Amino acid sequence: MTALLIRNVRTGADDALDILIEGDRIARTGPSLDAPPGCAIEEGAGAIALPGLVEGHTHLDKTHWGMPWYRNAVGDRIENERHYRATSGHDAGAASLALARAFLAAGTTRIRTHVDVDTDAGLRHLHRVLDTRETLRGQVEIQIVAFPQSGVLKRPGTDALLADALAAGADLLGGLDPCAIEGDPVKAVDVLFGIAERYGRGLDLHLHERGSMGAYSLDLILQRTAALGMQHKVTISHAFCLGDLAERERDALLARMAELGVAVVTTAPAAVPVPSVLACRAAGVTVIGGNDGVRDTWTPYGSPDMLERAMLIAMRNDFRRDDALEVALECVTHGAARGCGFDAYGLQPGARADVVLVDAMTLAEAVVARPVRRLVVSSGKIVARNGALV
Ligand SMILES: [Cl-]
Ligand SMILES: [Cl-]
Ligand SMILES: [Cl-]
Ligand SMILES: [Cl-]
Ligand SMILES: [Cl-]
Ligand SMILES: [Cl-]
Ligand SMILES: [Zn+2]
Ligand SMILES: [Zn+2]
Repeated sequence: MTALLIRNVRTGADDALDILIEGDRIARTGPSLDAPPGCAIEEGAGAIALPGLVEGHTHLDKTHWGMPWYRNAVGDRIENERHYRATSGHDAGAASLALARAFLAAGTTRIRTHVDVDTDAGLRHLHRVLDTRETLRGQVEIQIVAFPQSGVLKRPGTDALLADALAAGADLLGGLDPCAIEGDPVKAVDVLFGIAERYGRGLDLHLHERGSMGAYSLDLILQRTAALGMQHKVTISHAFCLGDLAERERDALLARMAELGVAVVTTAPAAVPVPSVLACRAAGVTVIGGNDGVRDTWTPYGSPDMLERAMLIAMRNDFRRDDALEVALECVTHGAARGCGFDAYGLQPGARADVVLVDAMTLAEAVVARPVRRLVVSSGKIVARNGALV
């Protein structure tokens, strides 16, 4: 069995310590640790040690990472994507693998990805991402959400396909906009929860609906979550309507989400209202950070650097204080892991030995400066140095 002693690192505002790793777990933390015989030594040189970063919401199947630049002349964005996939030979396999490897090189060791599951492609995108997940076993842990991007109710056979996706290895059921997309919100929520209940799985639902319509759909989702006892098994992604509502109605919904263990994903889009990270926090709602798309036919933006996403969340929420920047960093570390149900997380003994070293004086500096990951350790193995896989 292999041991790794990372000497002389800082977890933040605290004295420096060493981190002893054995197998895939953190074995010991503290100052001036003894070295087990034959243990490898890594000199941390006073760097900040971070737990493995977490991508709580992306779309690995859609990315053009590693491909030639996608020239965007979109006007109409759902029909553009479908035409691209039906006139190009896009391979969710090489793309998802390249992007997930870039995530790893930048210190992200846990990823929740949505994958399109629909009657245009069947399970083809799912199978490609499952291949990528198997290639990266022991290197990146990947949760897969089976996402009916173009809807369920109006597309015959989509319900059975989503069930097939869960049976084939998708971890979570996805879905979207029970009013705006599905047209029959009660039927849509009942169909989706029925499928997830059959496989005993959780759900992560895209909710773009604005204002009172979004609040209505959210209420329906939370009602069903409570009725089925699906505690800590439902995630709401985007949830823009929480930025539209009066504070009274907003906090009542957030209170219900906190009670049910429902987390919210924010990707901090700069041009639409977002849930206030501090309002969620004050209500007891866990906030998960995510990129959303990364260089696909929807968006040219996105990055495998989750420190950059933390920075963008902080900017979007008008954070300036150091402790507010640390709240944003929590959205791509402990908060994202808690919200997504990523277990054995952190830098304490017994946690999975995911360790990311960065040259920064403070956690707040690491958020805004995004220093290169000097070292990435994943499941106790050194996988990257100076931002590149070794
Ligand atoms: Cl298929
Ligand atoms: Cl602030
Ligand atoms: Cl920790
Ligand atoms: Cl600090
Ligand atoms: Cl740097
Ligand atoms: Cl990096
Ligand atoms: Zn989105
Ligand atoms: Zn999304």
